Amino acid sequence: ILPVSMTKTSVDCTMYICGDSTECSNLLLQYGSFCTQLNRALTGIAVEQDKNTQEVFAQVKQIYKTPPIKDFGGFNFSQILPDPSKPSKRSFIEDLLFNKVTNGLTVLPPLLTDEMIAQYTSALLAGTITSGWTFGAGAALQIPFAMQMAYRFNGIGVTQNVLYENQKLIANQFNSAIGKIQDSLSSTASALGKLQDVVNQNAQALNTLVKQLSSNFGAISSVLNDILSRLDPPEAEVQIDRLITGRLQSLQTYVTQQLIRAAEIRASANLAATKMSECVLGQSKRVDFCGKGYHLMSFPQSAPHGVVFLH
Amino acid sequence: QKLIANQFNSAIGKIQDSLSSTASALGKLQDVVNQNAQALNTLVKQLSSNFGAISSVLNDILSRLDPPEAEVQIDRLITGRLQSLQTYVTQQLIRAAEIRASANLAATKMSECVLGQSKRVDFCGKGYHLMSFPQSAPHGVVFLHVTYVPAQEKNFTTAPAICHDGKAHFPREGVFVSNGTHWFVTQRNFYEPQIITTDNTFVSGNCDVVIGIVNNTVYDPLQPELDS
Amino acid sequence: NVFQTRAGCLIGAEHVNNSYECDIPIGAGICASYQTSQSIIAYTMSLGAENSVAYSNNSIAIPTNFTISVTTE
Ligand SMILES: *[C@@H]1O[C@H](CO)[C@@H](O[C@@H]2O[C@H](CO)[C@@H](O)[C@H](O)[C@H]2NC(C)=O)[C@H](O)[C@H]1NC(C)=O
Ligand SMILES: *[C@@H]1O[C@H](CO)[C@@H](O[C@@H]2O[C@H](CO)[C@@H](O)[C@H](O)[C@H]2NC(C)=O)[C@H](O)[C@H]1NC(C)=O
Ligand SMILES: *[C@@H]1O[C@H](CO)[C@@H](O[C@@H]2O[C@H](CO)[C@@H](O)[C@H](O)[C@H]2NC(C)=O)[C@H](O)[C@H]1NC(C)=O
Ligand SMILES: *[C@@H]1O[C@H](CO)[C@@H](O[C@@H]2O[C@H](CO)[C@@H](O)[C@H](O)[C@H]2NC(C)=O)[C@H](O)[C@H]1NC(C)=O
Ligand SMILES: *[C@@H]1O[C@H](CO)[C@@H](O[C@@H]2O[C@H](CO)[C@@H](O)[C@H](O)[C@H]2NC(C)=O)[C@H](O)[C@H]1NC(C)=O
Ligand SMILES: *[C@@H]1O[C@H](CO)[C@@H](O)[C@H](O)[C@H]1NC(C)=O
Ligand SMILES: *[C@@H]1O[C@H](CO)[C@@H](O)[C@H](O)[C@H]1NC(C)=O
Ligand SMILES: *[C@@H]1O[C@H](CO)[C@@H](O)[C@H](O)[C@H]1NC(C)=O
Repeated sequence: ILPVSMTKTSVDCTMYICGDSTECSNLLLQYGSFCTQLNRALTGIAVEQDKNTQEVFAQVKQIYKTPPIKDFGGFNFSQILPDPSKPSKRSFIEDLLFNKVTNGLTVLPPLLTDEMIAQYTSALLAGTITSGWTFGAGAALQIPFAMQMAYRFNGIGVTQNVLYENQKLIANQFNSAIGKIQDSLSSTASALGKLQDVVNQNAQALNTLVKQLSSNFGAISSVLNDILSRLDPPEAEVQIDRLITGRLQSLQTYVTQQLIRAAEIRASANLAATKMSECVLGQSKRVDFCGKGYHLMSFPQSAPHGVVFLH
Repeated sequence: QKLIANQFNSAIGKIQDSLSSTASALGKLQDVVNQNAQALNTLVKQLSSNFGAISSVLNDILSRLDPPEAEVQIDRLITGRLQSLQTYVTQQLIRAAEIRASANLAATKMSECVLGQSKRVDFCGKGYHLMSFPQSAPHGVVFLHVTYVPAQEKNFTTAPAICHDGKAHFPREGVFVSNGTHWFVTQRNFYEPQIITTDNTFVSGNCDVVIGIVNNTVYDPLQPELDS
Repeated sequence: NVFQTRAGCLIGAEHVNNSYECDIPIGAGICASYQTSQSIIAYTMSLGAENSVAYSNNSIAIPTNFTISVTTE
């Protein structure tokens, strides 16, 4: 499992710092470009946060779609192939992934919507099966399935006669193995530990970023008007000098996190798009890059602000 | 060889006009520059701001004012102008670490995709990779990835083995195919049929366990040599 | 002539029931574009442009001819 994107937020600096004042907002004009160079910061995030998910998932020209007649030689994918019976068509395992996961502050919606994503990972996963890998290097080539696996063995050095001669017994070692996941997905809320914790850390910051509005910073009060209301412009300067300082200094502390954390996601996003390119669409030769053991293929599955590979 | 030369050459030409008439091809490099300049400007202008202090210029706070004024005033400048740096600095460090991540990517492409031939799918650009030509650009590098993309398909009927005598045969390299009479082993990524002789195949066991096997005469290279 | 998105109230562009590739991404899948009386239109984008492959357990498709591209990076 990997994170891919983090929640696109946006914070209007002006309003956070100075909520609702013509007074307060007249001091903040003096501190200069700060406010205006934050909103540029928090955008550069929100841009790329949609560039990530663009790069991971959509590597494919066209949306393929499965044939309605499923015969793969005994390999049973109905687990991972999507479900017409949901409103948004998400294969079984895709849904467990959803359930198991738990002042000027906006949150923007993601460009690609958690339904659309499910079309991609229902394309890759559906062009992986019929077309072999050749859809990554060109336009997909239908090839029988079990005449693919014979070409994902030669990749690991086992010669293909080890397939057709074992074919059945493999299918069960497969068809079973897929089954265990569900439990291990349903039994273990620590399967998702990665994604689960990202989403926390964000909402952990805001709850800290929000409580800041309650702080004295040495000023008389955390209600920005009760200063203003009670106390006079030649006085409330200093008192509001502090809050504007602190509440500002409390942004930068937050803005700096995001830039640091977002760069982290940005790094984990590339790792995905490298798997998703090499692992999914290819057969990866990089020992233990795609998971322990000689690697055969991999099936992407979307998860909220994340992606889950079955290797 | 000759055809391929052209397909190469023409593809070279188009690149020029993919550039000469389009500046937005350089968007990446174009941004890295802007964001830099976009900092300094934003940094420079911070000199003009008063940070609450009673003037922008230091001298004019120096001159006009008594030190016990100037002191308390000059702080606000400093503390402001100081803090403006730490912003500007941090932005660099964070940004300059991003570059470092994209330098370490080129130094990889340079090593693998140029000096070698990369097996990593779509690391060198869509399609099977052949070679790469670095070209320098201002504060950045531009690769010309020469890739191999297949084109014109033909359907075929394919079967994973062949019973000849009841042993199987599996193709040694690349699939079996048939166009409807003459089975053909072939290499996978390009269509070059060949009649099936033992050099193409290697026997494994006997039929039944194979699933989808098909009859045929797997030709015998030796046998005609025995006409004597 | 006002549209109601998931992202917000979008004033000044005419909804379209077609779906084309994205041009100016707005939010929640709604991509605006200028195509023609040329009026800014806003339309749910097609993720890719749909395809389907004919998969049948005995049938394979082998490219008979290739190309050579050159792709800047
Ligand atoms: C493929 O596996 C799925 C489950 O992974 C099987 O679905 C079950 O099918 C039986 C009918 O034999 C139903 O009674 C069950 O309710 C199904 N399970 C679920 C969770 O819906 C399916 O039978 C298998 N099919 C093939 C062709 O392998
Ligand atoms: C190869 O290994 C697999 C598992 O490691 C064996 O699969 C099981 O074999 C037993 C035989 O005692 C069967 O009863 C089971 O039905 C098999 N599993 C499944 C899922 O079908 C397999 O037997 C091994 N082969 C050899 C020759 O030892
Ligand atoms: C293989 O494909 C190439 C191009 O994809 C073909 O080359 C072109 O062929 C046409 C006529 O068939 C000529 O008019 C073009 O000038 C050729 N291109 C170039 C760059 O010279 C080639 O003919 C194809 N070969 C087969 C057997 O299909
Ligand atoms: C399948 O391809 C084979 C290989 O060409 C064809 O067999 C030969 O086809 C050529 C076509 O120029 C004829 O001149 C030969 O006489 C054929 N060989 C024999 C022994 O007849 C075959 O015709 C093709 N079949 C189909 C249905 O396309
Ligand atoms: C390939 O031809 C063989 C002939 O060697 C077929 O095997 C025969 O199958 C029939 C069907 O019941 C039996 O009556 C014969 O006894 C089998 N032959 C022998 C020698 O025992 C086989 O069915 C054919 N299969 C394919 C896929 O072509
Ligand atoms: C292969 O067969 C399918 C049949 O569904 C057809 O649609 C497709 O066009 C065929 N491809 C070629 C190259 O003839
Ligand atoms: C392929 O599927 C067809 C269904 O039309 C079936 O009749 C045939 O036995 C199958 N053969 C193989 C090799 O999968
Ligand atoms: C989309 O289609 C529905 C029914 O087909 C129609 O009522 C609606 O007016 C259409 N919307 C636009 C923007 O054309």
